[PDB]
Amino acid sequence: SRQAEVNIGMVGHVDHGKTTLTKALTGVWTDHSEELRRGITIKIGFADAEIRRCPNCGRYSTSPVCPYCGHETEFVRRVSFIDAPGHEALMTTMLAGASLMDGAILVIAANEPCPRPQTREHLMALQIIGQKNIIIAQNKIELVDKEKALENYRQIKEFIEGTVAENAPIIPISALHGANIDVLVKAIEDFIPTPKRDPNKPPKMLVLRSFDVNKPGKLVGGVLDGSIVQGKLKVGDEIEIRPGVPYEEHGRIKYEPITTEIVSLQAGGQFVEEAYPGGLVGVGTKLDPYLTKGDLMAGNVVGKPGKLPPVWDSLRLEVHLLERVVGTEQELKVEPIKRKEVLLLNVGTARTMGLVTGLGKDEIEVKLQIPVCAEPGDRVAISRQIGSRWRLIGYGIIKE
Ligand SMILES: [Zn+2]
Repeated sequence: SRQAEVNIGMVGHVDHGKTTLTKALTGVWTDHSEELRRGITIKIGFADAEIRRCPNCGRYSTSPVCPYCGHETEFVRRVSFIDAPGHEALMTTMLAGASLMDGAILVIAANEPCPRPQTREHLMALQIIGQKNIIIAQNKIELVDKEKALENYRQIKEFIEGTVAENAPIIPISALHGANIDVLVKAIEDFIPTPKRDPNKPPKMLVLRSFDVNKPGKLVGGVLDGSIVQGKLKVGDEIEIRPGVPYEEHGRIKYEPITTEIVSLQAGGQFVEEAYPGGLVGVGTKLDPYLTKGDLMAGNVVGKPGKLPPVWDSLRLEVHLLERVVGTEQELKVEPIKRKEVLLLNVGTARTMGLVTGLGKDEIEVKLQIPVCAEPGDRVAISRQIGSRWRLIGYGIIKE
């Protein structure tokens, strides 16, 4: 398969070069109807890139044509860079969907002395989820001199000591001039190698979006777009989707798991017979398009019959409140969770409000507006509506 093999999080300030860097890595320069493919629960977006190596000069790039000597490059591996719009979305994405990230590029601006507040929280998130395949991009070096750059480097070494990023390379780069980009691309090969996944484990895909692709009004079944986080999917496979389709029973709303079959798979921009973890995967099914239309199945989980995580109507969560540094004066003093609060919960690609119905030692009980499919031990991002916006205040671990 030629599909992406790893998802690499672009962890950095909404403009310390991230955008210019991501594009420098993907080779995208045309102004991007890919924004219509972005997640709507967690706002995760995918941008694939093919890592290649020049046979002539041996340097790495993401272009079919070596940028340094002009010779034809050879294919090495396809990868996918993931991002979210803004700090809050990125943080929520990391806490709720760590399984969607295989490594990360932490962007730190050389232009700035001490670690920016958001950068501190970024490393805090990576620490929490245990993501250690990290690369540090010290961007914007063409703006500072030989001295302030070296000073910033020292600061970064101090900043990462004792953290999941302690052994990360620090690559001075100029995404604008393209300097050291080859060093960064090679670092992606060396520090974010494709993990040794057991392709035989029970398959599991987290659905990001669901559509009805049948031309505006052969009719094709409903389509689900998502990330395979375990095992593999194959055309012809029988799959079950949870929680499933909603229905009313005695003035109440319930969901029924539904089974269907895989008619097609799309990954890396082509139809394939088998798909794996890495990048976005489009699953064509035999499902009634009315059941997937308008993202009806976003947040659902896909697997083989009888081999999916359980469905929960309520959760008991071991709560860990964040010690944030980003926000207004007292926005930083996270007040304790009280009974009757309605919190926003993100787990995997699933999103639902939750009513706190009970309290325990560093624990809360929440009744969910919408059931979620998840395993005991899974991490859930917890947000509180302050003023009128949702702000991340912590995370919970699903208890049995
Ligand atoms: Zn070359």
